[PDB]
Amino acid sequence: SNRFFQKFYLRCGNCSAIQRSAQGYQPIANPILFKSDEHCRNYHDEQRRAAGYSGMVVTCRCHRCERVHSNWKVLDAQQFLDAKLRMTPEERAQRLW
Amino acid sequence: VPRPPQRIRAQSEGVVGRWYTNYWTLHSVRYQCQLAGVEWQFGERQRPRTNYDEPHMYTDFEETKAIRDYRSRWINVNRSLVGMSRRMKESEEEARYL
Amino acid sequence: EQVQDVPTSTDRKPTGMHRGPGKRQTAPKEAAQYQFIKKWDLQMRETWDELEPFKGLPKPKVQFGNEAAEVIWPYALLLENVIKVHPYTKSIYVYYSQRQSTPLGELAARVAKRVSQAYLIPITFHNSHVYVEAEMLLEYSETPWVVVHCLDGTHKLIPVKPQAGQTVKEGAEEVLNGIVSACNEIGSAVKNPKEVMRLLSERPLQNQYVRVNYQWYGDTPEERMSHLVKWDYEPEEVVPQLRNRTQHVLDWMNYDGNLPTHNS
Amino acid sequence: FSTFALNPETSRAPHGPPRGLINRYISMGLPPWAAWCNRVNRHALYRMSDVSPRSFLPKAPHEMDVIWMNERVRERVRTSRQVQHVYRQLKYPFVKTGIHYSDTLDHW
Amino acid sequence: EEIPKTPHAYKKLLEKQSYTEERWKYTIEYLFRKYEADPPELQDK
Amino acid sequence: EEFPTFMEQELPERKGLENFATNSRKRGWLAQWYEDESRYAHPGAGRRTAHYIRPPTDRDFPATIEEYELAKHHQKWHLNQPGSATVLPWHSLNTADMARRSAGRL
Amino acid sequence: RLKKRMVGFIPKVIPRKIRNNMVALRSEANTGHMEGYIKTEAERLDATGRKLQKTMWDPVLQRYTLMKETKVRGPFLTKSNIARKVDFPVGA
Amino acid sequence: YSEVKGTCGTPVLDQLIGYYVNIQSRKMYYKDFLRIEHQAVRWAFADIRKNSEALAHGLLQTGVRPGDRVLAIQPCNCETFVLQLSCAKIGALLCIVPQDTISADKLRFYLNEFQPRHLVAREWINVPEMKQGELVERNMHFWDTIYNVIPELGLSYPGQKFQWVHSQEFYYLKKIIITDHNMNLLGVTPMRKMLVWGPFSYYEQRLRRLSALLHPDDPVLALEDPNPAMEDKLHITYSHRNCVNAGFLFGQLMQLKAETRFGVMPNHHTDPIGAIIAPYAALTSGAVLVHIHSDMFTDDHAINGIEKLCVEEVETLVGRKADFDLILKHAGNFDADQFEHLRSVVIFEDGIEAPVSEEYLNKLSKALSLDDVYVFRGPIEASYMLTWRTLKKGSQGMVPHVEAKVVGDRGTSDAKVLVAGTRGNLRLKGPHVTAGYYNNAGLMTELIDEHGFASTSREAMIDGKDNITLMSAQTY
Amino acid sequence: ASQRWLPLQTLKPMGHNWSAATRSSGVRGPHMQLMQERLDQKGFGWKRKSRSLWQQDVATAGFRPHRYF
Amino acid sequence: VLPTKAQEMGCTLDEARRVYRQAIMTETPTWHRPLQCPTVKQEVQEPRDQRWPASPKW
Amino acid sequence: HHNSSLPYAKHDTNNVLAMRLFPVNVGVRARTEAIRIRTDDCLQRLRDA
Ligand SMILES: [Zn+2]
Repeated sequence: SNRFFQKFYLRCGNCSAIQRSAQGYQPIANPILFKSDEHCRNYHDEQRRAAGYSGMVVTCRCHRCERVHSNWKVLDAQQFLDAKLRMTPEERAQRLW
Repeated sequence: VPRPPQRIRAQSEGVVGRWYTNYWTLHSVRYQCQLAGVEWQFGERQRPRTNYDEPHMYTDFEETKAIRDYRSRWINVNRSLVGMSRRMKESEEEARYL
Repeated sequence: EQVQDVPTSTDRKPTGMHRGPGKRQTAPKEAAQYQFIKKWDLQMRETWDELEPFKGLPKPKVQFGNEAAEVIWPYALLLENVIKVHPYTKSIYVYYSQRQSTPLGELAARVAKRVSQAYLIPITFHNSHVYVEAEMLLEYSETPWVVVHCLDGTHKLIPVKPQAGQTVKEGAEEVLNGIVSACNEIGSAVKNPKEVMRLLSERPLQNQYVRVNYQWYGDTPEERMSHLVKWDYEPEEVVPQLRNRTQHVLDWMNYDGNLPTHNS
Repeated sequence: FSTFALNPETSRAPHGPPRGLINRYISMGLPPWAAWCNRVNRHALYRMSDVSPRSFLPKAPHEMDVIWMNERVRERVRTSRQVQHVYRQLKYPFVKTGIHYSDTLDHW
Repeated sequence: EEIPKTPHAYKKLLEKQSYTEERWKYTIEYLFRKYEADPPELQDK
Repeated sequence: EEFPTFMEQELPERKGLENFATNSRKRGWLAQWYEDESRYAHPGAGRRTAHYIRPPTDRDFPATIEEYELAKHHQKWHLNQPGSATVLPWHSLNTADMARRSAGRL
Repeated sequence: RLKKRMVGFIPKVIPRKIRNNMVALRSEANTGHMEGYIKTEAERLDATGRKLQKTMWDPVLQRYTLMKETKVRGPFLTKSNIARKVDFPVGA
Repeated sequence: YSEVKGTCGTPVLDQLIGYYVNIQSRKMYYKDFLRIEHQAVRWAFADIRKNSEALAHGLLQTGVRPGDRVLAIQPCNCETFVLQLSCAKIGALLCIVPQDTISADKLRFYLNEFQPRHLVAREWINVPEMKQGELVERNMHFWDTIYNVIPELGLSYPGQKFQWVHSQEFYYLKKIIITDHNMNLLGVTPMRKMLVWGPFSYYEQRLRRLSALLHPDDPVLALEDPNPAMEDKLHITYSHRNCVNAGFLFGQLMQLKAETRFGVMPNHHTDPIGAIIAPYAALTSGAVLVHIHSDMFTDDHAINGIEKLCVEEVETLVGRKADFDLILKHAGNFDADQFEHLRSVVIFEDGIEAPVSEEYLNKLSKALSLDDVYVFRGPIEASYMLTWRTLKKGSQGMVPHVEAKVVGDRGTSDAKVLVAGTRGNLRLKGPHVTAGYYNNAGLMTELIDEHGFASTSREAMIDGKDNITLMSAQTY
Repeated sequence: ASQRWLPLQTLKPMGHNWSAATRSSGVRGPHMQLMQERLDQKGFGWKRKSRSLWQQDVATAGFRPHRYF
Repeated sequence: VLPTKAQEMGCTLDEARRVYRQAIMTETPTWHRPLQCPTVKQEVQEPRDQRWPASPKW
Repeated sequence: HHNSSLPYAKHDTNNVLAMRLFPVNVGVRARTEAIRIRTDDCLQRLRDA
């Protein structure tokens, strides 16, 4: 349930391929027949993604090594430019997209 | 370079070392280059989209749900109405019996 | 599920010496213990079944090379092997012999049986037009073949030809680039498309039998559709219908002589 | 909040800014318990937007003894049973007897 | 890296960790030990 | 006089586009664009995906089982209507935004 | 407040409240209409083992249709009020 | 894309039916309007004005009130036209059921579906039937159909003709207008005849008063449906605007000027040709409608039906293709010079049947000496006209003032036009195309979005040039 | 002028969703509480679902017997 | 299997035993991963109290 | 008694002449708003004549 959009820049651990994976708009569980557990843990969980995947294992499939794992280090987008701007123009074709 | 969230203050300390990462310094300089006429070489904010995205002026779903749910009920009353005058006929000749 | 006969109690000494409601009866951590333990004891009696969830799915056509269907596939695996074919291909069949005489014949059947297992069923799950089926023939046929059909009713053969030196771990990758090549080539060499644009948009789902162990995707059918949701950042559609300003097209550059100079 | 069965993820609100009352408080960052406020004063939506948490430490920062990593004694406002009285109470964390083996000093 | 605050929120985390760590469970070769040779109904006795 | 250059203007609310912006009865300023460019679906969209910005599948038909059995049940939950294939939610939010003129002139 | 059951003029009997005295004559044409009707003493007493029936203007259809009796509490157009399809004696 | 549209430069009629009868009964009073030989009726526009204003008053006295219905089982008559005029002047929904098949069971249906205040039916109905595999006419005794339906008429007691409800089964039914040509001098006595002559009032013909209140878009017809879009559309309802323009569209393309003796093959008063497209074409744009032999199914009168169009100087004949084999099988007997007064023929094809292949039209002109053959294609919703394709110049422009877009199911007024190769819903638009359809539940309508497009609920696929092909509802 | 033709009115087979005698019926605003929001199918049920809430605000729909309400 | 798999990574056989088993998650009664892959065909939602033409309420 | 629609007595309710001629398909509050837009035109047709 993320009302707002946000795109992370996940860095794999196997190939360090900085791929970006966004988070769309997934609507709130219905309030009409409210359910206190499914809501208040939808919200509290939403701060934990909004703060750069704080307390969650990230599970997205790589683009370089085509496989899905849980090894991603979520890069704040000024730690990403720290990395992107500091790669020779060829390895940007290797690790970035 | 993304938009910092709401909880982060909106402050561009100006053109300084690595100013182009300050999202507000970047998109403000990017705007004076318009009023000045300088040619912005770098790319524009690419608003990302999904497979299942819908356009803005979408095709609404309620006025088609209720225009449909009535056909359902008028396709049913149409069925359940066969021989209704014959049916209600014997409704009386049984009530007139009691 | 055959293991639901959990004894409504447990050995654990009840904490709370005094007395009260809720004592000495099973706990949802203990109810999962006995469920697992008495699941293993069936799994030794072999009576334990895994088609307990997949009860609505039409049970696939059993066949001796078609064991690829009865396997419960991990949804995080059918996400990795994302193979796509030209949409106008209605089916794929991969036949191969049982026992292969020549040493290079056993090489190919290894590739076929591999591609019969590795790459065929993801194509079904991902493309859902194709009716992927594999059958093991029984004779010393030292060469397997693949019958790539198409929507127009046409079809081709793909003689499974792996190189002697290569492994089978790439012999299929070759065959893959030997099928997905044909599928587009067949779909490009089709006749008039108006008909197949109807059958394709009429062809029911062929991949219904496929048994996908949705692992950590069990939250809501939203994430069960996670392989169809396809993020597309930097999307590009640069073809605007520009509407120019015909009336008073000039007159923006001809007004407000700012603060008229010495002459006026 | 939308009513369809299968709502595949998407970039933006597919059907306009999310309707409903609880979507009104999520559209502004608040948590879904704002739906149960009787007064939502400018301090209230400050109080409950968790700008700075109303949550403290049992002893001083200097005299603190038991290792409270990142915790406070957060007060949980409960609403009572059948007749809804609102009362609050201070909920602590659970301190365990940490009986470890730090192999630096080769002893528990 | 993330603690689960609910059993079924853990029994999903066991599914994630069963994939990354013990990956040989999810090979096209381990999903087919049952079938590396003849379907059992055609072998001798 | 506070906007030195044309700072792009967002189209009005969907409710406005229904009634004024695109409705030729008022000669709304989009009554030219709506008929020219908007009211045409994507050149690849079938019948079900006529409203997606681009058809989310390589085939109009339902994609997976739960999108199908849901539509295999819906098309019979509603007596078999022509367009009833497209699954719709069985609950009216009764919102004013999803309200367009149900009866009126033309 | 307490005083949940009033005591001034507790009426002897009371027509509206009696095991099935008020009945929703819902329409047999499954248009969802209903016309609440209190069974008179002609049917208050079990003169009718049969479930009451009447002919009443069905304001939706604007036609006189059957009204089969039914409890007044309940959804009046359930998945039970669907009529099995039939090909009419019209058409080719 | 998946949109076709016809030109707009043609004028669109809009007023009531009863108005275009006036200003034709002034501009052309004595000019013939319809001639028939099977009843010997040479009607001038003067007649239908006088014979409808005196028939609408003939139903007011017999109980028909504006909202009510009225049923017609007339076989291919003339008096089944003045019914439409009368039932338009009082708003009563005239319903024309196909007589070519009837039984007490199909009648126990229309009496329950339409619930008519009046039932206009004959004693003898010429119903076709196949003997030894061959079609032969069987004079059906329709009288026995009624009495089975109404066992009340036999059980006669000295009070029953003044009884309130004549048949407690069908309380809807109040009179049964028998229409059987009769040869006795002294007609039926006023006990059993409706007064249809004279000034029925004193101070104002109370039709033109009630003719003020009903609107050019409310029903006057209910033509039964051969193949229904889906289980609901048991009948199609045409209003005033839908029928009157369905003539002035056709009356435009055939350029039927005054002095035009154009015929219509019989057995079409059921489908829109004989009901709206044929007569109301002869009405708006001054013309002559020469009906042909009472029926046209069996071979024996197809030979006769030609001599009818040999003396009556007919200039074109409209009718479905199933009528044009009977003309074809016996174009050999008559000499070529018997179709010298002919110029063209019109074949109204239903939207679903098949493209009548230009080889077959070549048979027709080779038998009937025709300048051209026109083929009007379209559903019954659109009154059998969306694409008209001539024989010589087969190019088929959409009829003027029509649209047809195929849209996706989701929205209604925003449902986006499809991509011209895919089946979606069909949305028609135009004067002649109707939006309402009768049903067991009563008068009903279909969506008319806020752009004028009326859903027809018949999924179709539009192709390259004006070529709308219908399809059946998908059921996956 | 342009001879274009359009009908007089749009007939939609849609049914009104506000019946004067039905309680929570109506067209609510885009941010009003949708019909029976938080109620969960019970009379004043949004009160009964308050103890179920994880944590409420400090000023949260407390006790208020309708006195001169 | 791992012999042939190690040649696919282009590495040594012993090295792959830490790419195909990064840790040996043995199994207990107390620690089973879900025994039955949850049901794939979920039961179809319905309007509330078997109401049929849609439902006004939740 | 216990009816809801007493026969048309003398009451100036909606255009019952046009309540008969109209599709029952449309709901009520969308019909009484459409028998008027029919009548609103029948008033213009009458004024123009
Ligand atoms: Zn990677």
